[PDB]
Amino acid sequence: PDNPQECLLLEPGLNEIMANSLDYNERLWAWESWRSEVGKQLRPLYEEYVVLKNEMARANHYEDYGD
Amino acid sequence: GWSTDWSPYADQSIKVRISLKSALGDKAYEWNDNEMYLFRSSVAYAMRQYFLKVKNQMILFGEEDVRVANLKPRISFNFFVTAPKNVSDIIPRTEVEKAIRMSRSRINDAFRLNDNSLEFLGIQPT
Amino acid sequence: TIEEQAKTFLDKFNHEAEDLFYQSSLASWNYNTNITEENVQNMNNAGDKWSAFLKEQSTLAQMYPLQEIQNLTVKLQLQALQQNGSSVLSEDKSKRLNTILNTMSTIYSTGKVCNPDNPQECLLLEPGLNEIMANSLDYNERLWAWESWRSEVGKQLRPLYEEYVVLKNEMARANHYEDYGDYWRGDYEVNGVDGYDYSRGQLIEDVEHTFEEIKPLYEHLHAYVRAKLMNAYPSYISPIGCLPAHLLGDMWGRFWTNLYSLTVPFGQKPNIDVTDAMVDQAWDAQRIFKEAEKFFVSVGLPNMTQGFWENSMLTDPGNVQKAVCHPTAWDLGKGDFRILMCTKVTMDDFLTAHHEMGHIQYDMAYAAQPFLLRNGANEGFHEAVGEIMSLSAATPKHLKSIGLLSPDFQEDNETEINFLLKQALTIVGTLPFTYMLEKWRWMVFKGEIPKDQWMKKWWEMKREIVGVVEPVPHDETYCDPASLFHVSNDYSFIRYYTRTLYQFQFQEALCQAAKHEGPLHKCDISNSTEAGQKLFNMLRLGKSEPWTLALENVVGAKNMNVRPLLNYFEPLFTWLKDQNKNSFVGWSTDWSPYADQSIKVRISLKSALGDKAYEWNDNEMYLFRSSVAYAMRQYFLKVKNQMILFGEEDVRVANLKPRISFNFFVTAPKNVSDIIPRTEVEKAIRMSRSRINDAFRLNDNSLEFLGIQPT
Amino acid sequence: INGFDLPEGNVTQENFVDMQQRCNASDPAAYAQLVFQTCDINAFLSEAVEGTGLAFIVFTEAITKMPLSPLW
Ligand SMILES: *[C@@H]1O[C@H](CO)[C@@H](O[C@@H]2O[C@H](CO)[C@@H](O)[C@H](O)[C@H]2NC(C)=O)[C@H](O)[C@H]1NC(C)=O
Ligand SMILES: *[C@@H]1O[C@H](CO)[C@@H](O[C@@H]2O[C@H](CO)[C@@H](O)[C@H](O)[C@H]2NC(C)=O)[C@H](O)[C@H]1NC(C)=O
Ligand SMILES: *[C@@H]1O[C@H](CO)[C@@H](O[C@@H]2O[C@H](CO)[C@@H](O)[C@H](O)[C@H]2NC(C)=O)[C@H](O)[C@H]1NC(C)=O
Ligand SMILES: *[C@@H]1O[C@H](CO)[C@@H](O[C@@H]2O[C@H](CO)[C@@H](O)[C@H](O)[C@H]2NC(C)=O)[C@H](O)[C@H]1NC(C)=O
Ligand SMILES: *[C@@H]1O[C@H](CO)[C@@H](O[C@@H]2O[C@H](CO)[C@@H](O)[C@H](O)[C@H]2NC(C)=O)[C@H](O)[C@H]1NC(C)=O
Ligand SMILES: *[C@@H]1O[C@H](CO)[C@@H](O[C@@H]2O[C@H](CO)[C@@H](O)[C@H](O)[C@H]2NC(C)=O)[C@H](O)[C@H]1NC(C)=O
Repeated sequence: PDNPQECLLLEPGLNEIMANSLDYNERLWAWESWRSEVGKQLRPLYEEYVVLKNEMARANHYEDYGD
Repeated sequence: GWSTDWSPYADQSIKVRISLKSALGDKAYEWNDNEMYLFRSSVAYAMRQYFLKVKNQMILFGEEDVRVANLKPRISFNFFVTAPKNVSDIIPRTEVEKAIRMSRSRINDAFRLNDNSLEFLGIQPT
Repeated sequence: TIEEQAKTFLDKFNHEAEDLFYQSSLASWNYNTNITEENVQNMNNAGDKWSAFLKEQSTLAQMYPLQEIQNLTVKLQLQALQQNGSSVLSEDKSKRLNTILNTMSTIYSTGKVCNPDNPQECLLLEPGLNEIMANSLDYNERLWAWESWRSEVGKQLRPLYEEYVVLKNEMARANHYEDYGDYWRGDYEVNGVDGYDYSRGQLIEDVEHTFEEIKPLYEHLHAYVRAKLMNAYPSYISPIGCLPAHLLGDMWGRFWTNLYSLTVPFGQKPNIDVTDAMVDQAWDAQRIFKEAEKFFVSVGLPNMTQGFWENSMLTDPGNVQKAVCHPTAWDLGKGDFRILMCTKVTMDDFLTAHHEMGHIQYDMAYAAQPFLLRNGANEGFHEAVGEIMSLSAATPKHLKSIGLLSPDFQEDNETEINFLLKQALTIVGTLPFTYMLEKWRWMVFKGEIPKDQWMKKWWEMKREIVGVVEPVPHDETYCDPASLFHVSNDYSFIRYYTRTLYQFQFQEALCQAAKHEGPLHKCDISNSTEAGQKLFNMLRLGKSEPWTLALENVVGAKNMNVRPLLNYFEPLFTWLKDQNKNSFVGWSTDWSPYADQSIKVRISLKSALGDKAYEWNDNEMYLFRSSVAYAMRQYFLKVKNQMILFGEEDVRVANLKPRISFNFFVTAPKNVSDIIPRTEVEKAIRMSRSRINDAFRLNDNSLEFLGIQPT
Repeated sequence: INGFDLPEGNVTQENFVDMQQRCNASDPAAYAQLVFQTCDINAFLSEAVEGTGLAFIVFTEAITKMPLSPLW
């Protein structure tokens, strides 16, 4: 937030924070931002994904993709 | 064990009940996501005014900083204001209540409501 | 002593300086020739040692006040060492300023812009944004790049630039200057000379005066480009209005060079390209460089130092060797003149060789001057020298005698109009840009432009001087000027303006000595000692004499005249006038690309409130934008059943006035290009008008939504 | 106020001729488009009413402008 030019990926940066950084604020920042960025982008994708997966499973004679 | 009711943000969360049939009754607007959008925008407005006036700080409060929670068909919910770009920095209920009271009239105007209909639990109208 | 002790000081300083300076220069050259960690520290240490040396001698220079120093030579050198600069600033103040500068630089260099569709693809300015602004012919794509750049990086610079201005002014004021603008106008300032004196304020007057004389030519160029751009971008440009800033062929519109593809006067006619002849005649980098040497010797300029030929990156490392490759002349010192460049078999490289060698010639000429007086008379002298070289070398005449362009060919006036426009796109196109930018900075530094009016006047000046309109209204949260390198990297800009004028003045004067009979645009100063002599007279001077005197040395004048520039483009001018006969020559500073869907909104609090009438502030405006966004959402979700997430940021407000009137238009949630049509917006307002009035305790009468009415 | 876009209340009956003159000075081009009215209560007072207007036009309009207009 302080510097937009510095951007951390999950594996290299966000992981070294959630695994090492013990700062309540820093840990919250990384956690919240991960779900405020990738998670939001995946939201609509996951929704369609679930629909198509369920279709395939039902078409393969299955109760749902979970079944 | 643990309490499924405990939240790290519940302490600064202000419960707000919106009453329409009591006040508006006939021709009462339905509370939708856009109504909720207006509410957070209205709260951000109040927070900006409060800071720029009481603390003389022009803070760019946004509806996104208004973290509303527990939405119910009563049109009840809780909300805690936070810093424009700092989720860690959550505005204290005391300061938020001061902002609320400062613009309570204007917030009522925004929803055509009143202190009785627009119940900011803990914020007592005088 | 006094004068004697000042001299002995300067003499001892000059000797020590040169030898200790050679190291610094050479060290950096070696790193510029080989990128190794060892070579980094090599020049780093040298640099520190060199700078430190100077700093000490600077303090020891004060001991000799010029008030008692009469010999100009000593006086010049002493005053060039007695400068304290940012040393005058408090340690904390200095550090703060330095930090701002680094931050601003970092933002400019590392600032990226992610695609709205895919956030994972984020383009930086250097390659992605520049290639779009130079190549992409998509109104939407260009608008995205331009707007996104200012919105992402420009805001990040706004607060920094503000502090920068304050600290910069303090330093210059403490260095005995009106402002940082005056500090920068000190370059052209001459005192204690009979008729060659020049005031820092004089520069402003001269620049403005000269600019008025170019306006006519630029207006015709603008009108011609406008007409052509109307074809390239239909339903986008008004034939009487300004030019959208995102369509000027680059990020800022500094040059119009990339508009040539859309403005070529005679598409069927090409332009001279002797690169093929070069490769056909096996023109290696050394070959092309010799041709450069030949040209200079032909005009009577000293033969290239054998040393130059010995030590000089005249070709690409070619091997794994990691060497930077920007055409650069090097005055390492102690008679060391080198050129570093990844040269190729290209007409451009051929002309670049002439340009670079031009600088070397200037260096060699003033190399015999006092160490401190070894530079171009002003900041626009050195570059102009290089420019006139490329000019004479580019002439088809030159190429046909260089043995590249079969002289049996006949130069077509259509191809001449072609060439002249292309040059005008680079030369004339930057003149208003450069003028307006420096004007804005000068006014800002002297306080004429207050902080609350920085962006306001920036766009007013753009629309009036440059005739360029913003595609999106930019409030005082933006810093569009700071989005340019020079501004964000603390560099003067008037150099470019002045250089352009000087270049043409020089070229003309030299060609008069060359006894040119044809259009100046096709003049070859090659094989003319007389032109060389005049050139040399100024060349050897260096900083020893006033720039006004050095001008008289070649052009014979003391100030920059634009007549020669106009004379050069006179053929083009006549042509443009013909093309602009039917067209409207000029622009109206009122047409905007967003005015069409803009709704005017007048607010009457006191009319509906009288007493207890709250003051309309930014918060009230924020509320208004939020209310409009709410309306848009409702309208779309109800009439269109479309859940469109409209935010206060999509509500683009403009022309805010104390009558509480303003113009607004709505855009798509993440699409600056996608402007919601006024019809839809009017319907959205109509639908929620009551609600909006309620929010501001107003009524249709007081909340006048011009174009929307009750019934 | 709608033409030279001045603040509401900024211009009053006390400061009108001066304001309009200064506006003409600033923007004569648009001030020319600024249509005005020539009105003085004196004239208003000496504006005769033909027929029965005094009863069914003047007194009736004035009663509506009063509170409890139906009782008057
Ligand atoms: C964002 O907000 C958090 C919470 O207010 C800040 O963390 C505080 O920082 C101060 C100063 O170091 C400490 O005294 C507090 O104890 C911290 N609180 C918590 C909950 O840890 C954080 O510094 C803020 N970040 C920015 C950039 O302002
Ligand atoms: C100012 O100082 C310069 C520097 O020495 C003097 O230039 C010298 O002039 C003499 C006389 O012609 C020459 O013999 C020297 O070789 C010159 N030296 C250099 C390096 O220029 C100049 O003459 C001095 N001016 C005055 C007023 O005496
Ligand atoms: C740079 O610093 C020097 C040193 O303070 C300034 O020169 C001084 O000026 C004051 C005021 O007249 C005198 O009292 C000192 O004796 C001067 N010192 C010396 C030895 O020069 C100089 O004016 C400053 N100039 C800039 C560029 O700010
Ligand atoms: C200056 O004169 C030289 C000498 O004639 C020119 O160089 C000649 O150019 C022609 C045309 O290509 C060749 O046929 C000759 O063989 C060249 N001679 C030499 C000595 O190189 C040179 O081009 C002239 N420069 C200009 C353009 O004025
Ligand atoms: C170059 O010169 C020729 C010679 O005049 C120009 O050709 C003329 O073009 C105009 C306009 O098209 C005609 O009205 C004339 O009748 C043409 N004359 C001849 C003899 O061709 C040509 O236009 C010139 N090129 C440019 C770019 O102006
Ligand atoms: C963003 O908005 C612009 C302007 O509405 C869009 O550009 C036009 O989009 C329509 C719809 O696809 C096309 O029919 C037009 O041809 C486009 N204009 C041009 C100049 O090609 C743009 O497609 C929108 N993009 C996004 C990201 O939604």
